Amino acid sequence: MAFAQRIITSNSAGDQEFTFTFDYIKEEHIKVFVNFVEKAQGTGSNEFQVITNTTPKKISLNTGLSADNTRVEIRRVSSLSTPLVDFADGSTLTAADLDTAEKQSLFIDQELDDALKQGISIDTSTGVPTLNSQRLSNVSDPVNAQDAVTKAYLERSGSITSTQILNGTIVDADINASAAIAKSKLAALNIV
Amino acid sequence: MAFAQRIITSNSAGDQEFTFTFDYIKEEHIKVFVNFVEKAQGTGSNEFQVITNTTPKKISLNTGLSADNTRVEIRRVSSLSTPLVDFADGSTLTAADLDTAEKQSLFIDQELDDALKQGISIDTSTGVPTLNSQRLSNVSDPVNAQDAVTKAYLERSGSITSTQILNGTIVDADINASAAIAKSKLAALNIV
Amino acid sequence: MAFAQRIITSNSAGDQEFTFTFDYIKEEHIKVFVNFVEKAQGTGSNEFQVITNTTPKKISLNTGLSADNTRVEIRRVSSLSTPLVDFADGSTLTAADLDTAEKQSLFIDQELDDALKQGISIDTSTGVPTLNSQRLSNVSDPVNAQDAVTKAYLERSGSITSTQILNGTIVDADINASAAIAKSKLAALNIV
Amino acid sequence: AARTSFLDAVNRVLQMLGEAPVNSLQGQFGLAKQAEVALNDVSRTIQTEGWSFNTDLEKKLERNSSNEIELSSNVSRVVVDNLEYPDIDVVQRGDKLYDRKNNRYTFDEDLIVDMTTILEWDLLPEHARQYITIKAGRQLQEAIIGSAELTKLNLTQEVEARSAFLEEETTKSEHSMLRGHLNRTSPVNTYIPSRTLE
Amino acid sequence: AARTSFLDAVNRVLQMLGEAPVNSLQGQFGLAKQAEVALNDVSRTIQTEGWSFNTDLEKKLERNSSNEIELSSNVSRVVVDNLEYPDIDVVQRGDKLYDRKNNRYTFDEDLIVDMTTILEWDLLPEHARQYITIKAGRQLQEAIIGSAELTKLNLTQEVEARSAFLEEETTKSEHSMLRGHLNRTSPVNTYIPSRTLE
Repeated sequence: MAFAQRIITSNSAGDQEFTFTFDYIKEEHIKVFVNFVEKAQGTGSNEFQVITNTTPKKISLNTGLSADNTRVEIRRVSSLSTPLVDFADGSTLTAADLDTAEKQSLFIDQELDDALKQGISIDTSTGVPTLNSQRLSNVSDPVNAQDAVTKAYLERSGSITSTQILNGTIVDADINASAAIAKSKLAALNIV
Repeated sequence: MAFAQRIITSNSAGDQEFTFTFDYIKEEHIKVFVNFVEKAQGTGSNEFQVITNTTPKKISLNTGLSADNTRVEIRRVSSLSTPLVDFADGSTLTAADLDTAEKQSLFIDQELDDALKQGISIDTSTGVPTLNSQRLSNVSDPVNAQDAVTKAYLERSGSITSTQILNGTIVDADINASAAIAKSKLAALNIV
Repeated sequence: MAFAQRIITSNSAGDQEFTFTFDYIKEEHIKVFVNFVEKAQGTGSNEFQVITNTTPKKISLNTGLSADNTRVEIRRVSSLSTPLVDFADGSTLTAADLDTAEKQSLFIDQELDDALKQGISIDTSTGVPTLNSQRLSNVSDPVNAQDAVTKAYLERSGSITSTQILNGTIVDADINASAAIAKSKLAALNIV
Repeated sequence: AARTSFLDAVNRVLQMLGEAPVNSLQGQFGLAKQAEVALNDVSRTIQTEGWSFNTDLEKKLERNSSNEIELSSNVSRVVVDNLEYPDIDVVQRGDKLYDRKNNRYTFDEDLIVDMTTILEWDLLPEHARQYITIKAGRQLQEAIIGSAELTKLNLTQEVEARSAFLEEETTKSEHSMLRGHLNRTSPVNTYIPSRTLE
Repeated sequence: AARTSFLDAVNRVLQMLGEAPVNSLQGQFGLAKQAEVALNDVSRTIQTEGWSFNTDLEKKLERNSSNEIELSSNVSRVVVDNLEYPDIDVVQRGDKLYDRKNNRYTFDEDLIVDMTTILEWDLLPEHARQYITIKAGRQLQEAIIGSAELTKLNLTQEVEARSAFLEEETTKSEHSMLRGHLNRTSPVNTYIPSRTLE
């Protein structure tokens, strides 16, 4: 399963609290997203706070949900910019510092694995990549002979060419009645 | 090169010995997959065994393959959920523990990097991570406009609409001769 | 901003200086790429050196570029195949070694995250994977059309299926003037 | 405060033996191998008896191309109900079932059995972990040192641990006499003569 | 964690004796061979009694040309049904049967007997493996060193192991008193007096 994240599709407007199960080192390592908007941490004016007293722990929002079916994501990120423990000479080493370093490293690796799996992984069914029923988006207009095709590039005016046509399926149902077709470009039925 | 994963297509049925070159920590950290089937470690009815008395070290199945060209994969995955060291107070700190912790961290990072490379990897000359001669699949039928097309969608009944056709190619090469084409739905003609 | 990479499109030909901001441990960990061609580090027969005397640090080449708008890439990479610091028994512990080990681990994690981001990300506007408007190539032909359609397969003569063309837009734009359309393929209009 | 880990169990076993705690398990330069083998052996000995947390009900078994049933590597015991199969008597032998009555290694149809598996350390519950740790420490000390006072203290601790583990198991899995054989789907209400008289 | 193997059993016996573990079993240079011999001897001693997993019922025996019954090298005991054969009773002697009533070594037709076989270490089930291991360890320790308190401790462990083994056997085989001698096919439903009263 996902190691340090949980994605919830809300079910009722006005709710405030959502539960989460994974572990963490410091409270400021928890991030909350509301409808693709990152949510700041704090209290009062800040919109959410963490309740670490009840099992399982849950996060409480200071303002109720405006509309139901609004996605809320709880994901843990450790400090990727600075080490959590600094060693200085003359200090008596204790197991707490070493354990903190080990937990930081392991949690960072777990989160990286989670992100890699959540992205485009490899479908083990045939050993091929999969999107897991997603939509590929923001792909530039193909140029090279081996790119993928886009709906925009396929549907832009004049996209289909003469070589892009194979005969046999000029359906009469979709043939326009009001179309103006010159007789020179037309065929000649052989009426016996 | 592939740091900690070797995938081999079995040449002939009945073969049982395969070789590997990556380093490891424990004999239980090596996993073998055979076309999605998972094989348990051990000896006896256990369907694969490890051999270390010969360089390079090699694994051995306990039953020959039924058919040739069956994919066999050897991958090393160190512990991801449980640390290999947990410092306890009152012990005698030795360099072996620190070296083992360093090795575990390095091996985890190597395995994650190799998994990312095994996935879709950046196409340097272009920029999008190329599938590298693989059939991306397991994408559901299109739901929105920009969603890509699948086989069961592009070959599905009812996909014929009134937009994408063009002119300049349609000939007798594929039009059914025995088909009764409506004269009125067909085009015009002047017989001079 | 990527932690440990920077891509520069040369403003003009003949320049030899390029700046960078990220920190590092050893200068041997700095790789310089130009036009997807790797250049060695050193002096004389080499192509580039590293100047750390000023701030911010910059790298200098031994020869100017041939043409303007040339791709120049500078990215850090730490030692993956060997731990930077090994612990020996029978000596005095120093905080410098522990700090160096922590720095190496953090830098490797940063670099891996940067690689994943420069590869495949998830857009924070819709939550679907995005490519940041790049170009995809080296994709094998879709044996099943579950795969994204390759434009070579689209534009290949006769590769278009009869259902790929959707009748309804018949005009005189693309019928060739001298196209000898098979006469027995269209009827006549009901001329009164 | 998470559950007990393998390293904590090894440290506890060493401490009960009377030595200094060890830092880790990997590449150790001490008694880690002895502690590990003791813990594994005691875990296997406890598991091979069959409890409520390592038993599957009405599991289907499938034969191979030669009408032969092959068990997995970690299957400890296999039970077949007598009443459902009045003509077939099976007993486990190595890793294959044996048709005792007909003196054959072959069968005519698939079976519905209930088997007991041996679980890894990570998947055990807390009370099982505690009992396993204490028993392993007692056995290791008794086999290695052989003193008197340490043996007495370990005996007392082991007795207390066994009492606690058995009590936890029974209150968790609510064994009953009225229900009879558990393979029957519960028809019992267990109505309470202690409540409804007012 | 698979079932106990030969190398693990040998290491366990050596550890119970109190001597360092061995690396392998082939081409070793220690007491591992003596431990193997003790294991084999205790295995034979236990198996020669006749339990649920090593007894074949209704088995048919075939004679050779000289009208004699020959037994394999690993056959421990045979029993014939007195009711089924009134005028002939047999007792095992070496590898041949003796018709002690008629004082002849020759029979007239084939027999339908119950046979008990001594099995190799591979085919033995888990509880039998554990009991064999503990018993062999105790016997070898007594033979090598010769203490008394160590014998007391090993006797305690052996008693516990025997209790566990017997409980496992009686839970597996499901013996009964109503059914009588098992050579008759089960007509008993063992209908439960407890539950079906509501």
